[PDB]
Amino acid sequence: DPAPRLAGPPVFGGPGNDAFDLAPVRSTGREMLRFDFPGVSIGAAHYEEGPTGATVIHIPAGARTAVDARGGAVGLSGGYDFNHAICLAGGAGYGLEAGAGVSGALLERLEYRTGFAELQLVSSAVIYDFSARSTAVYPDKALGRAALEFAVPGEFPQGRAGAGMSASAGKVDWDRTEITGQGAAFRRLGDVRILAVVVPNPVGVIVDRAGTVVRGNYDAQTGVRRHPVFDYQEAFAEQVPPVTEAGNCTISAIVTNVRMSPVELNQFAKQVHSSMHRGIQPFHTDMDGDTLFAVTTDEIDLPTTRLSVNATALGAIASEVMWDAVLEAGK
Amino acid sequence: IAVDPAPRLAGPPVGGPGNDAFDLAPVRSTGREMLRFDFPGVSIGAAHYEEGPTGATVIHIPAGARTAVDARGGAVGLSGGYDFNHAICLAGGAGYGLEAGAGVSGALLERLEYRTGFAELQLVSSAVIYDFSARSTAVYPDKALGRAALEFAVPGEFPQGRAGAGMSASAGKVDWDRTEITGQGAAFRRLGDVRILAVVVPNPVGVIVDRAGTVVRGNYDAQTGVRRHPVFDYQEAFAEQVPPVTEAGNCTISAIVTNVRMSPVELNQFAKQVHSSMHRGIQPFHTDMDGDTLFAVTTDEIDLPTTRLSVNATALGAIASEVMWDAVLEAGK
Ligand code: NA
Ligand code: NA
Ligand code: NA
Repeated sequence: DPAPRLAGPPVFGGPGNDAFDLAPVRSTGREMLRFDFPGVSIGAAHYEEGPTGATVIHIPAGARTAVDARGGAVGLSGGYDFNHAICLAGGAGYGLEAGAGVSGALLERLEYRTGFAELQLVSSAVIYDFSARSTAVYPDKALGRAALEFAVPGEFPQGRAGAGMSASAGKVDWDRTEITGQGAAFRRLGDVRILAVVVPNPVGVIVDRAGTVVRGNYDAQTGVRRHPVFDYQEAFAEQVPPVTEAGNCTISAIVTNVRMSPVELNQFAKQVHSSMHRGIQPFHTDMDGDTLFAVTTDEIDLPTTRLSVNATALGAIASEVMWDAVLEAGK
Repeated sequence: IAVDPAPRLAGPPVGGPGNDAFDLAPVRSTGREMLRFDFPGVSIGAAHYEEGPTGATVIHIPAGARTAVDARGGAVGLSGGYDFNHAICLAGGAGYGLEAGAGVSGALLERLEYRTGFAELQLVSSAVIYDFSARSTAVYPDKALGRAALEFAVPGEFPQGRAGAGMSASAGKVDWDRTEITGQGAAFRRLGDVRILAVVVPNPVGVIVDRAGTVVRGNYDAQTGVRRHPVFDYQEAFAEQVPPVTEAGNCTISAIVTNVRMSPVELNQFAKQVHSSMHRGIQPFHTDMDGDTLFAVTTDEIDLPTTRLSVNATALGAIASEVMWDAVLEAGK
């Protein structure tokens, strides 16, 4: 209601990358979102051997980017203010290797030109998905390259796909952790386009607009999911240590076509990222490594007439698109 | 430090091949000279590809060590940037060279028998220099080169000069005709039980300056036989009402490692102080044309005696600032 997807407790000491001839698989997930956003392509690939994967947002023209990183365990490479691709992956910090696969592939496509203005810029972020499985396989260069090679315009594989293969929510106790997925949502308003992509691996739980906990912290003894604050407040009431496992974060992107200055884009990124504490609770905690990329293709000038009404209004809309994406990941 | 007055002009950059065009064998970098130091628990390895030429330098601290990162300028190239690290990987190849850190990470995971508990994660922070203007290939530090640098790590040794990440580092990017090859550099001091190690790979837009204020590496004008401070070029452009010129692809990546226990707040303040101090030896510094990144690392081994603001961090910062200037001068020598 929704049915549980308990991850079960991890088994450590399983086989790693060296044990397999790892075969990239194109991730299709549970269903395909289709959208109209020329110049923005998405690819997703996984290793069944994990299972673990990578999701690549490819913007071949390059696009201005703001990064908003929060919590105590961020796993980020590049974090550039201009990107040709964003690579999201499992495997904790080891999975940043997938982004090197994307960077090297883009250098090849550029016929190995290395002038400073031709540098192919990939920002990468990762989730700790080793809790959700019993292997040590992680996204490697080959998997990042595969995700890029599978990238097509206007498609996103919802659910257990790419970086979302082994994403999970609700880390108060691993016995109550549930598999999430990745999610995406898209809106067009006049000529304005907003795409949200998210891979929620939070310490917290996914919450819908009614306040219902819909994924994470499921107790098989009760058949019910609980907001973590109730666990935490009873630990403090009982004067016992609260418990929670490390290895959490949400990694996300907003892509829009609206021209924004560097200041507007950074403020927009912060607003949208804070808004995600509506659908993920708690969020931005010391136990999380939350990283949001806000990307603009700089195509549309909004009509007007030092503080940006347009960034605030766009931020409010983009916040709703992102909440929709979080709910798709949890579905 | 007897800096060689002779010029080492890089020359103008050149359609060259990339990594898989070559059968790349890592070479253990020995540089011009070995620094020997006494700091158990800290090892340095340096590897290069002749075909670049380009390389990587890895500082390996297997215990793990608390770290503060201080990043400045408009072109920083960083991976991880963790507050706790088992290794720091410094490399050429611009952002492509961040791959070398993935090689270090994967090797450390193999050494840990593929254990993946959160507390057992092997944490590598990586930073890069743009060294493509100093050569004629697209070769960059890859996983194999990072792994090789880690495998070459020797306790208590550092190869000075054109070695590891320093192989194609360069200074003075007002005009590529006046750019000179630098190198990497290290210096070490022991004071009572305090140990301070500085490592630097200067690829600055600016020039290396000695304690007398002499420009000793970068911005060498072969028409005059002397190096001058970039400010002279910039002020002449503005006085002439013509655009100043300067090439992109600059930064200095560095580490300061000490055994003195510091809180996260002290360590971050220490990092900022030491990094700012490097504007003495590198000028200009922390510019929008640079991607300057300093890692300040404590191995948390000794408590300094005491008598909300840290005198110990300030005093240690002053001494570490001198060790780092010495390291910059060894890179430029
Ligand atoms: Na797509
Ligand atoms: Na050493
Ligand atoms: Na220690």
